[PDB]
Amino acid sequence: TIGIDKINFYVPKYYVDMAKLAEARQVDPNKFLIGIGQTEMAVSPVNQDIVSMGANAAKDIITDEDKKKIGMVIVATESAVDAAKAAAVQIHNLLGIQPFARCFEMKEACYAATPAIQLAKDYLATRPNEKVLVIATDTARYGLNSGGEPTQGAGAVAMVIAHNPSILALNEDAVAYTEDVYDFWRPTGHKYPLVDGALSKDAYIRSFQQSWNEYAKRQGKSLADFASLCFHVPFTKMGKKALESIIDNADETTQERLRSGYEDAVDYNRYVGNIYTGSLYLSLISLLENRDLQAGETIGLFSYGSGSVVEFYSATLVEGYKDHLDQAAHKALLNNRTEVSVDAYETFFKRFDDVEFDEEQDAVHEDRHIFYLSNIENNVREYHRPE
Amino acid sequence: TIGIDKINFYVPKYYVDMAKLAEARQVDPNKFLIGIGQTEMAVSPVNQDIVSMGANAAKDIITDEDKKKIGMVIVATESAVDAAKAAAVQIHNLLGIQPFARCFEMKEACYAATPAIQLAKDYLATRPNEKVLVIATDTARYGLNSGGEPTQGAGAVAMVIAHNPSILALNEDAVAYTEDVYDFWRPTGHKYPLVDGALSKDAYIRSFQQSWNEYAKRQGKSLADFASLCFHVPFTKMGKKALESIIDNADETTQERLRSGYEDAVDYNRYVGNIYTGSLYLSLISLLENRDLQAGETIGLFSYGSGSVVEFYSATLVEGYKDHLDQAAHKALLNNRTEVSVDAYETFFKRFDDVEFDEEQDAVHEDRHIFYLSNIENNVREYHRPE
Ligand SMILES: CC(=O)CC(=O)SCCNC(=O)CCNC(=O)[C@H](O)C(C)(C)COP(=O)(O)OP(=O)(O)OC[C@H]1O[C@@H](n2cnc3c(N)ncnc32)[C@@H](O)[C@@H]1OP(=O)(O)O
Ligand SMILES: CC(=O)CC(=O)SCCNC(=O)CCNC(=O)[C@H](O)C(C)(C)COP(=O)(O)OP(=O)(O)OC[C@H]1O[C@@H](n2cnc3c(N)ncnc32)[C@@H](O)[C@@H]1OP(=O)(O)O
Repeated sequence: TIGIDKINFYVPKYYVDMAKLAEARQVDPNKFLIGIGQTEMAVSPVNQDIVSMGANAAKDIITDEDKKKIGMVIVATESAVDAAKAAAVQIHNLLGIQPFARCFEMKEACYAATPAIQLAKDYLATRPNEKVLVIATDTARYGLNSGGEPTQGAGAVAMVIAHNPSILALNEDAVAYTEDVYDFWRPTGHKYPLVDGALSKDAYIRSFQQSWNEYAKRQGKSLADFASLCFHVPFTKMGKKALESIIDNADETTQERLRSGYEDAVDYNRYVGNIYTGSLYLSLISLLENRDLQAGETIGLFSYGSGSVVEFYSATLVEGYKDHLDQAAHKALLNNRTEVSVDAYETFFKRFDDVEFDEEQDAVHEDRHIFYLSNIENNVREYHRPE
Repeated sequence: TIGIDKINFYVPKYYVDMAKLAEARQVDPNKFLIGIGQTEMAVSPVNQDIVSMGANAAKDIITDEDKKKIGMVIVATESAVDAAKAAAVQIHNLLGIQPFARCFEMKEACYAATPAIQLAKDYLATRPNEKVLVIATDTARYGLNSGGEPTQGAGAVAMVIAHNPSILALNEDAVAYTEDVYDFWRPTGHKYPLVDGALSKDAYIRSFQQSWNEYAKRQGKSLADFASLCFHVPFTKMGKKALESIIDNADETTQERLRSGYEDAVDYNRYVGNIYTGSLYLSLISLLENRDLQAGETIGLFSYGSGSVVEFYSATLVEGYKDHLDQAAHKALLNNRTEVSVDAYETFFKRFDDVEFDEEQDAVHEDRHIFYLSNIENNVREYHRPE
């Protein structure tokens, strides 16, 4: 088997309170907390871009041996800082991975970390001693006072894909569905997505149902065959609308289990917000750490990207996987953040658009142990390495 | 076996004469004709964007059956029109390929068409009835009077990867080499590449040597094993400088053959200019079509992207490949263009930058048999389809 061997995330060290953002925006707090299903929104300091967050997610799981064995670094992003130079190259450099490796970005809105991991697995079929690093890294920034704003977030997920993986085998059953639609897109020149709010909800649910139905059909499986489903999470309620749309005809045991998995799966996302390519895979971590699935059980995964493309595949838990997740570490990482007011979040938002550094506001002296964007000079990003 | 089953390229219907550009820039024509090695530069009308060019390279080579069999559509480009929505979705739609297909872009300067086809190969290992469509599509635009100007070009190359390929079997010997360098890049916000002209000649050549050296070591091979070599062509001279840096330690015979190969390999490129992701594969078409390689012989391929990643793999010519190329159509395509003056080319240049339509300047009436960009409305690009 080949699958997810190691996996970790990172989010920036600040968040804003969703109840507070709501007061600021003239809406009932419960519209965000219950209606949208989000409790705290990640806030980007200028000193984290996609590369640092990316390196940060990666640095704890890659050992000196991985550096030697990794044959591709693949970055999944719709928040690119270059039109030509792949983020994969800088991250590859920051992590000191061996030179004989393909580095590149993949792009298809929030979908791309899926083709990255699936194709890492196909890559490794005939290269058994090698490994692949796939990083999802993104900043969902819709604009201040926008329709999208409540669902904003930022972070990254790192997966090391390998033979005989310690966490999840990726099964050979992925099926993909593409349908050209204008739910969401960001033409060059645009800081913020164009978004058709209602259409995107429809597009998502259609994409899921087309993918699921076809998957069920090719594999002869049904919902009863899954311990849990895991969904791309633009906001926790979205995955729920989509699940409820296909589970009406499942029996009661299956509904109780899949609904409940779902709750476990969106536990982290609630405190972070949408992270585009990483959202699914963040929800995967949340699931694995908050639920107690047994080795041998099967997870159904739904990956969506605006525009649109969706995919459903399954993955099977490996024995002892619990030993390869860091629940306490991911809880420390969310709890240890610092709340900022709505005014402070807005300052941050405006600084981030223009990349206006301020070492005192980003409080960079705190970041001695992480990678961070320290400066731009002659149009080249400079990074601080972990001390 | 798995490799390139079908391949075709498209360039826009206008070129400018390189001797005439030289006079407008006040250098001796021969600095472009021999020094850089380029004779005609492609001129992009507004009506030809990366999606229409892409669809044009592909439309002549996919049958109704292909449409049912294609399981992924991958676009390699550093000239993307959207930060989120992949051009692959748009092309998938124009060409009416069946909906159960992964569509996504890959990005790494001029390199991305290589990982696109190599991962398509790996994708197909266990899927004997599927095909993959890979489209390289780019506009190399450095700016009026920039150092890069003479090496501008625009086009696309399209490749159907499949089992039992008609043309080339892709070997199991690729090795890539990543080195983080600032030779060429384009931060978001820049319409033109930031380039360090001299560094990039060095980084190119260094990348080729590293990759070539590692390949030889791993595969126990030398240049004498190769019927011909084929390189990423940013200008015909660059590939000749990279080649000459490694064949000095080779018997007169390997030297004569490889240098001659090179020359067939760059015939077409001479009349188009740089096409980033498509340059190596354009050059591949020109080699298969101008030279008389025998079934069974072996081509050694070098692929390069700024920033930088490079790669060396091999490919073997299939019995009957000649019955599967379109030499006359490709000669026709090049010969059927209309020369524009330098003023005209500059007008086309500024029009492209701003996407200013003009049906008469682009002579769209002429384009009844091809895809072209007819309009942008509510931020959505509209396409004319082949009548
Ligand atoms: C970007 C992507 O990643 C794209 C995708 O995945 S596609 C699917 C996801 N779409 C997106 O995230 C696109 C961007 N998002 C948006 O446009 C918006 O932020 C949004 C559509 C998610 C929110 O829209 P909105 O107009 O602020 O809220 P609205 O759609 O009115 O409803 C939100 C919820 O509030 C709830 N409700 C309203 N007031 C409430 C209150 N006071 N208490 C409790 N619930 C309340 C519900 O009415 C509603 O949920 P239901 O569907 O269960 O009725
Ligand atoms: C974008 C990418 O795809 C990046 C890469 O692949 S790395 C590959 C190279 N980089 C690029 O293609 C992009 C950048 N392009 C450029 O910077 C430039 O257009 C360029 C470096 C190609 C040429 O710039 P330039 O100032 O015209 O360079 P220049 O010094 O004139 O070199 C051109 C040649 O003119 C020749 N020479 C000068 N006058 C001549 C004349 N009258 N007759 C014949 N030869 C002449 C040669 O001297 C010189 O090359 P040699 O090394 O063969 O002598």
